[PDB]
Formats: sequence, C-alpha cells, structure tokens
Amino acid sequence: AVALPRVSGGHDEHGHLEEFRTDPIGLMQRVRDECGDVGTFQLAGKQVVLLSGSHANEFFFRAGDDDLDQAKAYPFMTPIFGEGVVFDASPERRKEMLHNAALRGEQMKGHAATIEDQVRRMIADWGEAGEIDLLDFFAELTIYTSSACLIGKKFRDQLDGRFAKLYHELERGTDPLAYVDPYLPIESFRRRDEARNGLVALVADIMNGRIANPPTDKSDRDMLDVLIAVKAETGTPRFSADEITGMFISMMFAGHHTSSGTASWTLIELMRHRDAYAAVIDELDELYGDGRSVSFHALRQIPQLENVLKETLRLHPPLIILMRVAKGEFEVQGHRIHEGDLVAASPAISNRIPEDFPDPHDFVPARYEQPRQEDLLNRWTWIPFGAGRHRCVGAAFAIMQIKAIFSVLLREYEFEMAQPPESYRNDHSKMVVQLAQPACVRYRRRT
Ligand code: HEM
Ligand SMILES: OC(Cn1cncn1)(Cn1cncn1)c1ccc(F)cc1F
Repeated sequence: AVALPRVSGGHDEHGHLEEFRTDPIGLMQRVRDECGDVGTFQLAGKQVVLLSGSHANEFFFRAGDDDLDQAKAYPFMTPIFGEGVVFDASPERRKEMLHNAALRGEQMKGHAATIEDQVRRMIADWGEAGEIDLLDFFAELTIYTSSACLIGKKFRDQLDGRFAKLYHELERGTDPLAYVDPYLPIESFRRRDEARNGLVALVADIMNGRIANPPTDKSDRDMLDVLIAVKAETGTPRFSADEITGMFISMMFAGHHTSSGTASWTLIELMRHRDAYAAVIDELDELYGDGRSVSFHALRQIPQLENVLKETLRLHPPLIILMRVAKGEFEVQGHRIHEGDLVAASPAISNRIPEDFPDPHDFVPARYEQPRQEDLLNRWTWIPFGAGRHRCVGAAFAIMQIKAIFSVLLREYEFEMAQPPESYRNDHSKMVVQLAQPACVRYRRRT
C-alpha cells in the first residue's frame, strides 16, 4: 500500500496532534507547502488527508454522503450534543438539530428585529464611554440572539450571563485529543461535563419556575412550555431537564461561536482599517436615512459592510478545518484515499492561496466589488462557509445577523482599539476556535 505524502515533524506522543493544538494553521500550511494539493498529517491514531487547491477541494465538497461522511468526523461534538435530540426520528442531523425551520424565510424579518433588540439590551448600560472585551461581549450577545431566535424570546428572557459562562466552558471542552477519545480523563473534558451539568440545572430551574406560575395567556407559550407539557404514557412528564437542555444546546451551537468570533473580527478589522470603517458609517447613516427599521435593512443590501464581512471571513474563518470520513477508496490527483481515512479541507489555508487571492494576508474588501468578485470566481477556494453538499445552510442568517448587529452598534457608538492592533488573535488550542483574551476595545457615543 503506497504511502501518501506526509508533512515533516509529528514526532510528539500523538504524532502531529500536539502541534495541531498549538499551531494548527502553521501546521496545515506546511502540509501544502511540502506536500502540495494532497498531503497528510497524523492526528493521534488517525491519519488526516488534507486537501488544498481548487481541484482537490472540489472533489471534497461535491462528494456524496455515501463517499465522504461528515457524521463521525467531529467526535468532539458528541459530548456537547449528548443523547440524540429530543425527537427520535432517523437522522435528525441538521434536520432537527439545526432545523432550517428556525432560519425559515418567513421568520427572517422577525429574527432581524429580535437581533436588534438583543443588541440594544446588551449596550443598554454602556453610558457615554467605557471599555469592553470582545469575547465577553460577543459571546454573551450571541447566546441571547441564538436562544431568542432558535428557541424563544420568553426562554432567552430567563437567561443571564451565567448561561454564557457555562456554554463557553462547554465549547472549550473540544481539545483535539477528542480524536483519541472525547471522554478521556482530561481537565477540560471534566470542566466540559461539569459545565453541561450546570446548564441542565439552569434549565431545570426555569422549568420549575414556569410550573409554579404558568402564562396568563395561552398564546405566549414558547418551545419550553410545549416540551414541559408533553406527557408520557402514564401521565408522567416525557422529557427530563437533561433531555430538553441537550436539545437546546444542540440547536444553539450553530448560532453561537461562529457568529460570535465573526462579529468580534468584523469590528477588529474595521478598527484596523479606519478607511473601510468610515465607508461603512457613511453607508449606514445614508441607508437608514430612509426611516426603515433594522429588520428592513438587515435583509437587504449594505454593500460596504458586506464586503468588509466577506473579507473578515476570508482571513478569519471560524472553522479553520472541515472533516469527513472516507467511506470508500478514491483517487485525487494520483493519490489514493482509503476507507476509514479522515479527509479534510481547510478554509484557513485555502482562503489565502496566493494564486487565487492577490495579497492573501491583506484586508481588501474591494475583492468582492463589481470587478474582481473573488468570492464568486474562486467557488472552491473561497470557503468561509464551506461549499457544495454541506455548504453552510445558515449563511444567509449569519450575514443578516452581522448586518443587524452592526447597524445598531456603529450608529450608536464609535470604537477604538485599546491594545496594539496585532495583539488581537484567536485561540486555536481547541477544535472550537475562540477569540483570545484580552480583546479590549474603547467606545464613546456618536454625536
Ligand atoms: C458567519 C457565521 C458562520 C460561519 C462562518 C459558518 C460556517 C460553516 C461552515 C464552514 C460549514 C461547513 C461544515 C462542514 O463542511 O463540515 C457550515 C455548516 C453548517 N452551518 Fe454554518 N456557519 C455560520 C453560521 C451558521 C448559522 C447562524 C447557522 C444556523 C443557526 C448555521 C448552520 C449550519 C448548518 C446546519 C451546517 C451544516 C450543513 C450541512 O452539513 O449540509 N451556520 N457552516
Ligand atoms: O459545523 C458545526 C460543527 N463544527 C465542526 N467544527 C467545528 N464546529 C459548527 N457550525 C458551523 N456553522 C455553524 N455551526 C455544526 C454544523 C451543523 C450543526 F447543526 C451544528 C454544528 F455545531
């Protein structure tokens, strides 16, 4: 059996795993530099076939589910999701876990208004001036937007900062060792299980409260009210607090850390490039000069802000690696992929291929304007949202959310970096990328 190209290093206890934890991007870049479109690296006991370049990526995203499986490519997601969603009906995968029902187009306008309200509640006590930490702020804000939009305003209204803190701990229990076993006796895996337990308790607390004093309107009952009333065969409540919480956690995940970090970086890039920031301000002031609401404009064109978003997403994709499990043997550029092999594509690396994106390390929102339109011409390499079969179905909502949040923030306050521009960075120590702290920013009301 012929060996596939293998990148240098990887002599630590778990091969390349250790380096993947400290510098996954640098590692993946060295794979392409040394190996080309098809290279590999060892992740503990599993070999990862990393595909880069337009041709290999295409094969990767167009592959059928019968060929490249996404189902077991993220073992680190198993302990978070927990016992399969509340409804046992075949693969609820993305169907229920991330039902497009939530992001349905009929409710889109509604969501924008919900998002507007969440931002205002979040900056309600800002006053004329002060400071914030982007991770704390955006991580909390997105817990509110995701819960209010994906579950119900009623439910969100009963949440506070504690839910965000614990949910964060949940997200941090995704160390790469999860590819060895997501249940190893790791400290972060223990803190993860303890966090999930804390979440179940907060929900159980809410369930009780709602049972002691139900709604004075059989109209204002949310999803939780419904699940609480579901009775088993003998009259007993059918769902426990753990079951309900596990489903709520599963649904919110999709609307949390990817939006959270993306909101943080969008602002960061705006501050780093005051000219783009100035263009966005002008555009928003002029655009909202028609008197229409944020729920109106978030669902419509805001070009400058959108190109700043697309560029933020190219340089800082939330998911730096995408995974699949090969369910058969395939040939890609003369290299053989075997059943069981882990197959990956990297938005982090692909989004910066020099030949596809002139000056890949520069912030150039113009890339997406009339001329170049580099996102649409590099359909297999511009991949912040993935591509093909598993293309992010929440893209439209994610973008609407960014338009909504910044339509409120940039028109009410001005932002300045409170630390060196280069000090802002991501923590890539976990499979779930998070913005690193400190990430301090100053604000002052606009005149
Ligand atoms: C700007 C923030 C977001 C980014 C960068 C992002 C990125 C991505 C990426 C790269 C994938 C591909 C995963 C893979 O190929 O294995 C994906 C998939 C997905 N995303 Fe997002 N996403 C974002 C927001 C959202 C939101 C807000 C939702 C809905 C709550 C959502 C729902 C989904 C779903 C359901 C999939 C699975 C698609 C499939 O497997 O067919 N995403 N996303
Ligand atoms: O793709 C994710 C899972 N994931 C893989 N690597 C890191 N996180 C995240 N995500 C992507 N967009 C939004 N959330 C996902 C996909 C579908 C889903 F229903 C939940 C879920 F967490």
